[PDB]
Amino acid sequence: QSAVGSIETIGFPGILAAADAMVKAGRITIVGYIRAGSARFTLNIRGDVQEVKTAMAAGIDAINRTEGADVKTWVIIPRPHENVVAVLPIDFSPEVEPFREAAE
Amino acid sequence: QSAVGSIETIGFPGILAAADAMVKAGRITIVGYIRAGSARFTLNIRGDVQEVKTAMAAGIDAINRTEGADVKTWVIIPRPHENVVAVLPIDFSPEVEPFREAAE
Amino acid sequence: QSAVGSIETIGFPGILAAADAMVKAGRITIVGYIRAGSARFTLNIRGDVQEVKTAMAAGIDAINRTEGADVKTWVIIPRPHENVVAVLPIDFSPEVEPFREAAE
Amino acid sequence: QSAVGSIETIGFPGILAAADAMVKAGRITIVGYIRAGSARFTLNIRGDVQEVKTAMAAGIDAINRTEGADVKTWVIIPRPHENVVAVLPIDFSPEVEPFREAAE
Amino acid sequence: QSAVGSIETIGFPGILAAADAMVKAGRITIVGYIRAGSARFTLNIRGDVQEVKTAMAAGIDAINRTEGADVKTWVIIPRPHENVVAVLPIDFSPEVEPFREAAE
Amino acid sequence: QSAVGSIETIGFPGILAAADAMVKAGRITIVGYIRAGSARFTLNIRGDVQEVKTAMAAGIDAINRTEGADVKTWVIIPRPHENVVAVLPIDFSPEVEPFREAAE
Ligand SMILES: [N+]
Ligand SMILES: [N+]
Ligand SMILES: [N+]
Ligand SMILES: [N+]
Ligand SMILES: [N+]
Ligand SMILES: [N+]
Repeated sequence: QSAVGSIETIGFPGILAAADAMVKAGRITIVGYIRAGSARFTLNIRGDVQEVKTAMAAGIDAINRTEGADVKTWVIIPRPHENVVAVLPIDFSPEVEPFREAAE
Repeated sequence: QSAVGSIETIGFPGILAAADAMVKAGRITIVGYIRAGSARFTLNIRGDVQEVKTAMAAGIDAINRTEGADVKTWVIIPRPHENVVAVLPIDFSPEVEPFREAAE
Repeated sequence: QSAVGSIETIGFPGILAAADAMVKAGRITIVGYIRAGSARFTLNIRGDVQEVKTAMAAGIDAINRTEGADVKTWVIIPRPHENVVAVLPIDFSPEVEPFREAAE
Repeated sequence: QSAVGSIETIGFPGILAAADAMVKAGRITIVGYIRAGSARFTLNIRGDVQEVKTAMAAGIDAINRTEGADVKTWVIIPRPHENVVAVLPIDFSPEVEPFREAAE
Repeated sequence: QSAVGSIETIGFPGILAAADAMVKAGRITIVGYIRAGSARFTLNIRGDVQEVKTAMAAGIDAINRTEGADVKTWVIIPRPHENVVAVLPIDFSPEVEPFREAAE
Repeated sequence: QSAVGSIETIGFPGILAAADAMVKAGRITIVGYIRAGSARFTLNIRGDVQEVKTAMAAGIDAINRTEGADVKTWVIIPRPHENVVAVLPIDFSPEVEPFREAAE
């Protein structure tokens, strides 16, 4: 199981900015997003632990540069258990398959 | 990939005002809107980077002029990655196709 | 494209009061309402710009008279672009067609 | 068109208490409820204007007596326009038909 | 119509604790739960008025003992009208039928 | 009926961190998660009471170590009643069946 990165911000523009910076800075795959409530949005990414780390730094940076956006919470999980991958929306799907193949 | 603009405000009237000003001021396509929670609404637009910039300025202006509405957060992403376009609701749809053709 | 009026209040009773006052005061058509989150509700109306203006004043007045209700935000857009009408829930539907014919 | 009464409170127990008091105190029909967001709940009722008035007073009273519940907002509309009845969830349905017949 | 008890707390763990205490302390049936918004959860129960009273006391107690949980609002309605039972999610379903038979 | 553990935090990254720590620290099964509103997320786990206790401690610890995340509320129920298991989303599903077999 490749690493998972998760970042949450207030407002959609901030999560859009994080999304674009993350996938450009590291060899990662964006696997989904969550409308968390209270105008907060979560972005979930997958890839090698070091690539997720690089992406996360660029994501935080993009959010800081985005007007009205703030990073509320983030985490990187190096080797997520299969039970976690199954229950939480962090698994790969066929939609993001071309981006998974390109990342690895 | 043409640029993406994203703007978020408190209240629907403000997002309606932004929508109408943006599409009239620049050669852009409104691709969707998000009900973000907490009475916040997101509008997403696509087009040439300079047209999105012109639209964004007019959108911010329309929101400022709208009673009880405030721009909470906004961003412009010049060349959004395909993985971002696929996962986030910023892609073109057939509904907005006549407006895409007119913009370009 | 006939004008669009949009009004948002805290609480459903206030939006009910606005709805009834607006359609009685001007020859307008109520096209929909939005559950905006945080107990806020949006009402969207269509009609001639002057009729929408008359309706909006009566709506604001009805909300002010309604216990526990306050107008949070409102706007009137005289000639909404087709792209806006398509993406945002402000278009006419067959349900409100008898009221459209009666208004014009 | 018979009158419409609308009451909103914080918390579900309060709306349950209002519901039961209203239908017992007046010859009214409960037509629906709304989960308004932020733990607020709306109850909508229909009937003769005087019966709705009697029910509303009993509803407010029940909410006041309910632990942790407060009436946030309420309204009575004597003769709701058909456009309002169609768009907003205040119309009769077959589910509440036996209670409509009993009320009148 | 047997009595209805309704309790609301902040957070799901608190409603889980209330659920388990209520059904163990009294001869009642849990009929459903509501995700009320703002991280608030409602639990609805049915049974004899005295059994609902006993359950409610145990539920409040369980919530008080639960870390980070507080009872926000609660009510007991002895003989809920049929119109209330039909419109609000407080009626018995086949899923909870074995627990209804065991309670009575 | 095996024990149930429930933990709630602000933000998705915190619930992801709790998920991975819990399943690795104890022989437990993650049965589901809840989008609770207000950017709060609930995680529900099942297993032997002592395993759930070990997992819960590791979960709390993971949340404390996660940037911007805080444990809002948690509970452990040793022997949940069948009525609770049926109504609330805490039961096993075929998706988590391989993890149930591995835990026991
Ligand atoms: N920012
Ligand atoms: N404004
Ligand atoms: N008011
Ligand atoms: N109360
Ligand atoms: N508590
Ligand atoms: N933390």
